[PDB]
Amino acid sequence: GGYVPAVVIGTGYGAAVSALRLGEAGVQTLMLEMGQLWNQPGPDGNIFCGMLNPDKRSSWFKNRTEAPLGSFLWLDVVNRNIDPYAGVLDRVNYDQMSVYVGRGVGGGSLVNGGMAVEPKRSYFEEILPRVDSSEMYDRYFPRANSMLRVNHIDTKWFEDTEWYKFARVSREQAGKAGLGTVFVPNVYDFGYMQREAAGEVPKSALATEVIYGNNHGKQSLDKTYLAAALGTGKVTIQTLHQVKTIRQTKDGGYALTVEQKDTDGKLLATKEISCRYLFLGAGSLGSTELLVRARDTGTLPNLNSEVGAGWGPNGNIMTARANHMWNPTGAHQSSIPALGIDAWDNSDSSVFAEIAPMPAGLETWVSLYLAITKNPQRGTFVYDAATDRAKLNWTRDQNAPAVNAAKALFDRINKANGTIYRYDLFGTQLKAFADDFCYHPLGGCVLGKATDDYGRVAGYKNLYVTDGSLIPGSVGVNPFVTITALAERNVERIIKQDVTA
Ligand SMILES: Cc1cc2nc3c(=O)[nH]c(=O)nc-3n(C[C@H](O)[C@H](O)[C@H](O)COP(=O)(O)OP(=O)(O)OC[C@H]3O[C@@H](n4cnc5c(N)ncnc54)[C@H](O)[C@@H]3O)c2cc1C
Repeated sequence: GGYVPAVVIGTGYGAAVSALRLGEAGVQTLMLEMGQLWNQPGPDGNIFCGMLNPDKRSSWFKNRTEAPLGSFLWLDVVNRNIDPYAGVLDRVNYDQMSVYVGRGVGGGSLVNGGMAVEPKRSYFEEILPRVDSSEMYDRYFPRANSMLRVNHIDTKWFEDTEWYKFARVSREQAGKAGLGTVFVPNVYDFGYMQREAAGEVPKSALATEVIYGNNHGKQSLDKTYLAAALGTGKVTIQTLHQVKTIRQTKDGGYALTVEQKDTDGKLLATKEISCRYLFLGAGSLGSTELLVRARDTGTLPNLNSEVGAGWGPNGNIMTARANHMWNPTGAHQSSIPALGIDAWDNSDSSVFAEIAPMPAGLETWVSLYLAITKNPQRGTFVYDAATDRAKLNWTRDQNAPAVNAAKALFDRINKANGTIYRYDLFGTQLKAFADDFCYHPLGGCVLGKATDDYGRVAGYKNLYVTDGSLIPGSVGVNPFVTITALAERNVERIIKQDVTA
C-alpha cells in the first residue's frame, strides 16, 4: 500500500477515460480493479469461454453456469457446476432486479455487445439540461467515437452473409409494419468478422462468443483506452484489488481500504492506499455502493441525500417473436448485433430495439429483441449495515411502463405478420417480456444531484465520480458511448480546473 497522486477505482469506461487523460497530464495514477486482467490462456487455450462451452470463467463467484437470457431452452443442456471463481460476468441479484456487469480489466467492455450509439441530441438535452450539449456533440462525442475504435459494418457484406439472416428476417417483418431499421456501429471490428466468415482467422463473434468475452475481434477497453493509458508511462493497474472503504486522514486527500484476493476469492491482504485525487469508476452499482457505504458508516458523513438515488435500468426489456416455419432465422447467427429498430421520438411510447442474435447454433425460428424504453420510474440504493451492502429497492411493478411501451411496438409487428410472442423463453411460467434484468444500469450518483455538473461529489474536494452512476436512469440508446463522452468532458474540465501534474 501507500500514496499515489491519483487513484481510479475500476477499469470500465469512466475509469479508462479518466486514467488516460490523467496520465497524459503527467499525473501518476493507480487503477484498482477487483476482477482479473484477462490475458492468460485457459485450459482450452482461449482466454474466455464461449456461450456453448461455459465454465468457471463465465461467472463471478457462482456455483453453476447460466444460459444467456432468452436461450435457456437451447443452452441449459451445456450448463455445468463450477467452482466459485473470479470469472468475467457478474449477475448481481437484488430483491426484484438482476443486474449484469463485467468484472475485469475493461469492465463491461469485456462482456458487452459492442454497440456504440450516440444518443439523440434532443433526448440528451431532456435528461441533462444543465449540460452544454453543443460541446458534447461538437467535441466529446467525436473524441469518444475515435478513441473507442467505433466502426461500421459493410452493408453489402451484411446483405449477403448467412450470419445476419436473423437480422434480415426481422428487418423484413418490421418493414411490413411500416418500420425501418438502422445499422448500429460497433467496437467489434467488422473487417475481422468478414475474415472469420471466410475461414481466415479464428472465429469469435461467429463462434457463439460475446457475453463471457470475445477471444478475437472486439476492441474492449484493454485494447483502446487502457492500452493508451499504460502507454503514457504514468498509469499502473492492480487487479484482484477491491476497494472496500473511503475515508479522510491527516495526510489530506483520501485513504482507501483495499482487499487483495486470489481468483478463488481467498483474502490475501488488506492494503491501505491513499491519494490526492480520487476517481470512482466502479460502475452504477459499484460507485454508488462505495458512496452509500461511506455516508451511512460515517467515513464521508457530508455526502448528500441524492447519493443512492435516481437509478434506472435504461428501460431494458427483452422479448421474442415466434416466426412462421417459412421464416427461419438461421442456425448461424453472429453474436454481435448489427441492426436495430429506432422507434424513439422522446415520447412515452419510445422504443429503441436491438435485433438480438440467438446463440443456439441450430434453427429455433425465434426473433429476439432487447428494447430500450422511456420509463420514469427510479430506484434507490439503501445501505444495509447488517450485511454491509447497498441494496437496490426496485420493485418489478416499476417496469410496467417499460413493458407497456415494448409491447405496443412488438404488437404492431406481430399484427402485420400474423405472428405471436414466445412465452416460454424466460422460465416455466408464461411470460413474453423479461422485466427483471438489466444490462445497462444507470444512476445512483446522478450528475448535478449527487455531484456537480462535472461529477465532483457534493460536499468534498478532489472526489470524483466518472461512470454510469452519473446518468439519470436512461439514455434512450446503448449507453457506453454516452458514458465515455461524458467522462471525456468531465476529466478534461477537472484536470484544467483542479489538478496539478
Ligand atoms: C450483457 C451486456 C451487454 C451489453 N451490451 C452493450 C452494448 O452493446 N452497448 C452499450 O453501449 N452498452 C452495453 N452494455 C452496457 C455497458 O457495458 C455498460 O453500460 C458499461 O460497461 C458501464 O461502464 P462503467 O464505466 O459505468 O462501468 P463498468 O464497465 O461496469 O466497469 C466498472 C468496473 O469497476 C470494477 N469494480 C466495481 N466495484 C469495484 C471496487 N469496489 N473496487 C475495484 N473495482 C471495482 C468492476 O469489476 C468493473 O471492471 C452491456 C452490458 C452487459 C452486461
